[PDB]
Amino acid sequence: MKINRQQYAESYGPTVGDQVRLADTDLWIEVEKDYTTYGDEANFGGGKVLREGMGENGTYTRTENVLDLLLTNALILDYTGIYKADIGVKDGYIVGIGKGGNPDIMDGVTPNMIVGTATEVIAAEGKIVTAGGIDTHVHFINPDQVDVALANGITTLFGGGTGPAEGSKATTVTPGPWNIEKMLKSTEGLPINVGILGKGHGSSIAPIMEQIDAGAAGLKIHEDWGATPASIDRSLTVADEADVQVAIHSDTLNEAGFLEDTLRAINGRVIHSFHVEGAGGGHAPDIMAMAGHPNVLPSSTNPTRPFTVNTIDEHLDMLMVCHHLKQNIPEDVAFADSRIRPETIAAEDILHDLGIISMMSTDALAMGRAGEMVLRTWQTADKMKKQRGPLAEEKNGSDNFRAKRYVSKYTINPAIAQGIAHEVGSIEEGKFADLVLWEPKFFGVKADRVIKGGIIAYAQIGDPSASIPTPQPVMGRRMYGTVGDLIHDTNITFMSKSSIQQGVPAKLGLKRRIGTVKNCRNIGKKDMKWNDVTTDIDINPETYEVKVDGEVLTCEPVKELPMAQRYFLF
Amino acid sequence: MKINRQQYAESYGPTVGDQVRLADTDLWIEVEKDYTTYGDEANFGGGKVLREGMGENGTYTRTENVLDLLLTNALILDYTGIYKADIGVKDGYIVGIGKGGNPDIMDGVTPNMIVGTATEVIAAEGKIVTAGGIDTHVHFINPDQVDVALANGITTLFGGGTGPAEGSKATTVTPGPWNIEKMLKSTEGLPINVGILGKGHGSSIAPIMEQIDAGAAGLKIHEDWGATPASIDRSLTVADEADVQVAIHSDTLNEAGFLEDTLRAINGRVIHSFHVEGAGGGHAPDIMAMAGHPNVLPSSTNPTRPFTVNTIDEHLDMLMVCHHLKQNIPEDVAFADSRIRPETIAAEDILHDLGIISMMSTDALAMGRAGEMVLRTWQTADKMKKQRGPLAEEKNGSDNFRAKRYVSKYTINPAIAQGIAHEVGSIEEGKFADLVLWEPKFFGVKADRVIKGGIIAYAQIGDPSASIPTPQPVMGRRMYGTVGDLIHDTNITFMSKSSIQQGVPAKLGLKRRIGTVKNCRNIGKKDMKWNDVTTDIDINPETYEVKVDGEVLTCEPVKELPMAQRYFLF
Amino acid sequence: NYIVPGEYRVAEGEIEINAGREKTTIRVSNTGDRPIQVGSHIHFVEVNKELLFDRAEGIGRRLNIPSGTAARFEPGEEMEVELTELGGNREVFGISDLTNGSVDNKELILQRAKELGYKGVE
Amino acid sequence: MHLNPAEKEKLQIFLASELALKRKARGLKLNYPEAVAIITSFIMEGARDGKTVAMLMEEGKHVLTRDDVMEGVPEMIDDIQAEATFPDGTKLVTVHNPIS
Amino acid sequence: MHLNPAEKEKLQIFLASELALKRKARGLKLNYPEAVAIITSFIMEGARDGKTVAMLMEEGKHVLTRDDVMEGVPEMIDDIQAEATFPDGTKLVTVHNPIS
Amino acid sequence: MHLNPAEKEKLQIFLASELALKRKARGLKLNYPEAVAIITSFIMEGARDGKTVAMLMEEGKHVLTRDDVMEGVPEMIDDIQAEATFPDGTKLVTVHNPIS
Ligand code: NI
Ligand code: NI
Ligand code: NI
Ligand code: NI
Ligand SMILES: [O-]
Ligand SMILES: [O-]
Repeated sequence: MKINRQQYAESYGPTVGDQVRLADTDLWIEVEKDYTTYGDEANFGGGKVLREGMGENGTYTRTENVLDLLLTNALILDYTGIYKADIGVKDGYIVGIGKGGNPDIMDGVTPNMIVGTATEVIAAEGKIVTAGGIDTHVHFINPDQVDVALANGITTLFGGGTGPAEGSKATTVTPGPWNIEKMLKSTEGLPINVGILGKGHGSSIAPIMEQIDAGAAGLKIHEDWGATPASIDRSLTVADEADVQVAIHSDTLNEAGFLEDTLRAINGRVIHSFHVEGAGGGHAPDIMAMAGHPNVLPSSTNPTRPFTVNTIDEHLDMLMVCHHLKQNIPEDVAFADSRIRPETIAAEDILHDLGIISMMSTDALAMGRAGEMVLRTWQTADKMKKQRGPLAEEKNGSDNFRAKRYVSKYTINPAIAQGIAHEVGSIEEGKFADLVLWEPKFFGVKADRVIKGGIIAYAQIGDPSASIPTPQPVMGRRMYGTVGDLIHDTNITFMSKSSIQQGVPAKLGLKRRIGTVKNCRNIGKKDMKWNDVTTDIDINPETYEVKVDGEVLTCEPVKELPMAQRYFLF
Repeated sequence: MKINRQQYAESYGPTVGDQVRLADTDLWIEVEKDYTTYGDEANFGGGKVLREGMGENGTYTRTENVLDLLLTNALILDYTGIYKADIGVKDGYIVGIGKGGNPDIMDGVTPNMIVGTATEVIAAEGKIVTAGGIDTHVHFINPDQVDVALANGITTLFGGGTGPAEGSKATTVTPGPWNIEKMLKSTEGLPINVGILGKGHGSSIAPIMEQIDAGAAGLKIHEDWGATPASIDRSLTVADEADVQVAIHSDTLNEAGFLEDTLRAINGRVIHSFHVEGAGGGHAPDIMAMAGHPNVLPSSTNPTRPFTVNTIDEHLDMLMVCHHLKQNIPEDVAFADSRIRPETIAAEDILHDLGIISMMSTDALAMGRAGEMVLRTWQTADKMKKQRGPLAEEKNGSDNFRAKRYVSKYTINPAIAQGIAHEVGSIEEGKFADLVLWEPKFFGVKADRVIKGGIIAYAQIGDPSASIPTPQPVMGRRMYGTVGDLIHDTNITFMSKSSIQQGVPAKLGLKRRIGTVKNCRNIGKKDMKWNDVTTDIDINPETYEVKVDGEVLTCEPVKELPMAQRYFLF
Repeated sequence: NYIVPGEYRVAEGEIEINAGREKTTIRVSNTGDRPIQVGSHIHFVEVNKELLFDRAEGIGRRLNIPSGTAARFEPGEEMEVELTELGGNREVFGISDLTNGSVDNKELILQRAKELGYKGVE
Repeated sequence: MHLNPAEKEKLQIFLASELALKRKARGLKLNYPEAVAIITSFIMEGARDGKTVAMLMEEGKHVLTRDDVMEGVPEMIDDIQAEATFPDGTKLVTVHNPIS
Repeated sequence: MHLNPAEKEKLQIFLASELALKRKARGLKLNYPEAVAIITSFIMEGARDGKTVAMLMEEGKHVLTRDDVMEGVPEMIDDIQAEATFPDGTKLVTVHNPIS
Repeated sequence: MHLNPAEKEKLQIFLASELALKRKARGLKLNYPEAVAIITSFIMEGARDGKTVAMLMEEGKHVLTRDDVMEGVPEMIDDIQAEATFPDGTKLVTVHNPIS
């Protein structure tokens, strides 16, 4: 018996060679391989396969190769591939990617993916499944920001702040041992993974290092605290001893140095360059040249992503109002004109497409949108396909190469940069079960279900009073993973090795899973998945023209984007 | 001095022989007896009786027969009677039903119902007070479902699920030790009593039993996991060893057996038959014949309750859309027509009225409404009074017999079925103080105040910014019983004896009151209060006609119900 | 170029299910007065006693239909179905308790089936 | 008023529908949430009017047409579901392929 | 806007009142929450207009009559209470037996 | 509808604006939250209409004048900010000194 490919895809999701449109973009992903055995697909419901003695094994106890959870028929989109598989979860971790069911009667069952008495089922047929997003530029300003991030598929927030204090409104910084302890305690109630950055400022080691020992997961150097050669140097000396990452927002004003002075202070040490294009901050006008260097892990923030007809008008005004700058003070206008540049924003689109900027991030509530990192990644990939064509590396008319390059920017690359990719950032065996299910029509716009540590934390679901869960109003809602003590088991607090060794979790009474930050100091640009290009970036000091390999990088702003007015009520 | 009966009822609530209309129904309850001493009624306020040296005793410490809480002048509606009394609560339990006040100066004071320095007062004059509802068919799909249930007077949720996973969307199952542990932790944040059902599926004992030892309170057998003779048999073997209840949703498809095969697998052992009419699931078309057997504890789910002109159109479509069935596939149409039957739904109304179906339940968010178990119980009693007349057993023109038969279906009978009636399910001395106050105009529609463990958990109350609590908007709101650590003392997690003996609460850090499930295996239909009828139910396989004692059970669907458009904004 | 958000563009071809496994056609009769629907993955010899067929021909087999679908038998209906072979270890446990081990033990499966009144033990 | 949780949430649908109908009145092609809101509110107001479930299953297919909505919106909406209090209590309405 | 908790909640009353007034305009007899919403919103808008508490205690008895509401609704509503910001700050209005 | 948190909150702005516009229509001078609501909703509806950020920065200065609002309200409002989905995605609009 044979099934035509349309009916097969409608029943089990797509298989090898089938393509799926990402939301209302022009981007098509193609199934590269499929782990199933045709005719033995897993599925759940009345008269379906996952029943006792059939696709569900009735013999084995949970310890005996049985799953806690099987996601059936998932289309995985990950740096590791675009492919069809069942995903098996146990003890809150991904333990198997392959074929689930019952070896009693089915061919091709992955040996540790038995569906047994202990197994819950999520149907992923016709869904795209990605790793949870890793946002490494979060200002902790307003706790309502967490649901915003979950609704767009973000599962890890790295950054700093104590709420709407001016220091936190400007900088991703939780300063000093006491504010760090207070925000680790606050984190016990936030249904998302978290890592906290200390203040990367000081001329003595001890004031900086005591933040790492208090439980910071990293440091932030910010011009508003003095992005001086001394602060840069001491922060990187602490980071090299403590094995944590340092993020930098450099001296826009060039007060103590130009870009070459910041790079000399860095002295070849590993650093994460935030908002590398520079609208969000950094040496005017040439900060984006950082993205060419082998020791720089470069990220964009999201409001420049991608370059649109409203971008410059919006940014110039935002910068003037946020800095209390006057339109009639020529020094204020000169500063704004030196910082908000169509030449560098246009080139930033192309540098993403070329794999020269490795990461996306939000800059949530400081100059960026908590719920638009994933959204704007795909809008950028879509604009680049329209303006630059399919990349040379593509085959079968699919956009798989671009899709792996772009998904890497908000999943695995930030995780690698932060020293947390042993736990999160990709759909791989042995990693924490942070998974996002997407209906393809809503891909990158609104997550269907967000799984945190193998339990649904957040879902688009309807009327809680209804006979069934789908009647209106369908909206983003916190699920049982966020309730009671389960918030502790479904989420990770990332901390320095030294704070963990010194017993900070026990001292503060932290009940969350504790993740160790490690392996941040002997990586570089070469370790960024699909985004590993080093090159000499030239930024003309007179015209702000960006050149790579002797070629001007320029593109037009677009009047319309996909993933926009078709979807949003405001 | 004498008080006329209208003024007496207006001041103190009704007394012996007085009748009260239940909401906008035709049903009248009559006060059977009154514990008061006329002239010594308790009441609280300016110049009222419960004042120091007067109706409040100023001598006794809390330990010395003093209450923590007195509900004054309650009209109790319970399987035990419809009567007027004060209700005394202490240590979160009902300790006295009688007459409260001060033995110094009052006649007839129940000796352990002293109002003292330690006593809070709730005025129940002109209120109807019932036990909290016990819902034994809950899908844990959307945490917003808890407030829905509290607003309609439900205080205990028994069922299963991990949130909006397909297994949980179909079945009341929390599968395996790990998902059970995670949902016991989640339960720490749910302001309602909870018991969790494991997966009643397997061909070996150990995979099933390890769920009971992990902290499950019972099992669910569901056709979507394979409601096979083996799964039935192993689940009941586990249940007989562990002293927990088993719920069944049988094989609708008759794939491995007909009803007589399921009954042979059960082999005279005690079982709770869910949605026994069968629209919600079970052997097509004759599952409802289960309700005739002495070892079956039979429940309805609520969307068939009662039989209305929109019922069939609504159910046929709901079933087709939820099963992805096509109107143009004749096997799909035949299946739907075999499952959704006006003949069995009409007979289900009458079987409730006759005390042959013992229990109501919701099927919350799977095929039933979390906030309509109590609502639809009374709509059913009202329809039966209109179509069948006052029952033979009635006196004084009251509906007391029907009111005790129907209140039992969602209070004491589910508690008995689950093995938790030592703790909850009725207003009796020695039971947990889960109490619902109703204004008679809103009886069974919207609860005034829901008391959990002797503290108000939920109330219809107004503007929190106002001078007084009644100004608009008046809406259902969580009260102090749900806040902070008090959520632990006001709610019970029901667990198996074995999980309690093995220290699961300490292992998981559960702070909630722990209730023991017990005495579930040597009960039967005879133990269902006011609903103990066993009989041969015949369901014609050709016409789906239901007969009891040689008589066809049929009634008409109604075009209108009470407790509907007078009350609800949508 | 009309955009249907999230649309599929499936490849050409057809998917062959249960490829390389022996297929067997048998006649099956619902001798009961209530409908019986049988899923793709139930060990076919263990279906409802009132289905009449050559029970030996169901041993080690299941319906050759798409995973998750079912064959329906109305009361009194006789029709042909196509079976395919069970895979993996070719062991069955539970369901009707006729096998509880290797499907190779045909003698023991049929003795249990006959004792319990599964129709068609020849 | 004694609002329960569902009554509070469903006020949001009415509001979204009023917003969408103003957008349609000034000549905009409606988007996905706008279209869903209008049809949902139409079903709930029909139940309040005392229509049957069958009448609303029919009517809900004629509230908005292809030329009222943006490209792709008809194909994004497979069905709209709403529960409301009919004269005979709460019922579920499903409108299949509401926009052809 | 600087909304406080009460300002956010009381927007709900206005919305429920708009919903109820549309239902009344298409010829429906109003139910209990509908009637309460209309009279409540009337009191709050009257305070905003600068009426006195005494004027609103009188007017609130003439917003809806028996023939605007379903059977039993007049007898279900003993009084409606609302707080609003008058020119002289927040005051409580109680309307006794608003529907005779 | 698939509402996200921002979509749910921003429905409140539309509602407050409808409330304020009814108050203005019956002849009241508007207060601080009323004025902010009207201008905010105007910006969000303009984005939905497909106006540019520059057009809304200009228009937002002419929605309400001094004689529409109470004494001191113009001087209380230094600027109104709103984010909405333009044809080219979410953008920030700041209207400086909207009421002269
Ligand atoms: Ni910055
Ligand atoms: Ni920042
Ligand atoms: Ni069921
Ligand atoms: Ni159920
Ligand atoms: O930033
Ligand atoms: O069910």
